[PDB]
Amino acid sequence: LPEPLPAGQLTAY
Amino acid sequence: MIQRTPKIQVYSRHPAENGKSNFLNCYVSGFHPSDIEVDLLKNGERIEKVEHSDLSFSKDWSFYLLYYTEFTPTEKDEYACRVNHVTLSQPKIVKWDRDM
Amino acid sequence: GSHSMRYFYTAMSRPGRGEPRFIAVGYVDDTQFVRFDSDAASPRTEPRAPWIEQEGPEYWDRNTQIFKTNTQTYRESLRNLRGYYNQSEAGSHIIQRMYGCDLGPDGRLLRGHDQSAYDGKDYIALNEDLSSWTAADTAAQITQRKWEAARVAEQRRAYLEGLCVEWLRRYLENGKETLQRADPPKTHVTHHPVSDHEATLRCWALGFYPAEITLTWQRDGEDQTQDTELVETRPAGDRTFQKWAAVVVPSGEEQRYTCHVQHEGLPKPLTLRWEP
Repeated sequence: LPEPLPAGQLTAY
Repeated sequence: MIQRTPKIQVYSRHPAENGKSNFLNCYVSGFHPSDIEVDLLKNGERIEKVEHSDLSFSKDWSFYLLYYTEFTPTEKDEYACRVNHVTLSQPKIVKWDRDM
Repeated sequence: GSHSMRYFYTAMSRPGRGEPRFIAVGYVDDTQFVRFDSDAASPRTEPRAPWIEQEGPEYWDRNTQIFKTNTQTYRESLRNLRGYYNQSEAGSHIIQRMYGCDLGPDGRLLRGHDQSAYDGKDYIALNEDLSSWTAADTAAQITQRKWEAARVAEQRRAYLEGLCVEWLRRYLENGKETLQRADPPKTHVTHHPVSDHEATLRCWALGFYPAEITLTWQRDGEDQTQDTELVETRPAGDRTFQKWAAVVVPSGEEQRYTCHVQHEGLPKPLTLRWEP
């Protein structure tokens, strides 16, 4: 399983 | 931008035996960026419907791909892999040598 | 033995040719088991190993959501990095991420990895502590600060110590017949004269899994590192790998050369000579 999406906003670079 | 030219190996999945079905492989690796053109050639002519692996990369970030197709080696038929990449001025042709 | 899981993300911009492509592939050791490609006619997470197919729709949809969202975020990231490097809108660029967890032979977390690159150069990496970052340059420092502010490392750590290890162990069990099976190399030594006074000895290793292997030539018991031609380990396409190592030796000295083969699958390390 890949890293799940975080609770809030997925942080861009 | 820094770019890396592909390494190319052409070889068979199984030890080559004339008249016996096998897979011809062209493994391109160590290249960057990821766009790359790879043809497998039978007697200088592009083989149709060649499959390839999903784009992945090594710990040093360079990409690698396996291109492959079923073939039945004969004594007379010549096979090769033809590769183009931004790092290459012209397509590079690597001949299949059943001992390499 | 030890095992690892890795996901490899590649996000490629292509100005004038649509939005950046995002591809993700997942591996357990040297076995790919999943792919996602934003350029697919219908982008979705697809199985690439038989032992993953048993996962239910919930799994596939979960993956697909993750990859679809990442696709969008990486497009943002590509825009951001283009800015961090004051780059023109004209050029193509690539962000790569590799991440995952390593287990020791006891199945315990050895360490996590989470590394990113831009245009093939290290960009930012999660340190082994899974808590701090190493940024390659002042551009990556912007990402570092942004990730520090968003407590991103905590997210990565939670995954790497948690779901990463838990799912890796699951895959290892489900695919134990292959994932936990080391196939030893089939080996032989070939001999080809190159001239009247020299010949090539080539030591072959075929059909081995995993790819990790050591193939060396010794002359009179001494390593011939500089004189050995060693091709990159290469996939056969049947899960197994191949490698050879070649040395050119004086004719009549062939028996002074030994090929040594180390591989997880070998009950004992091998020592081969040319057998006329």
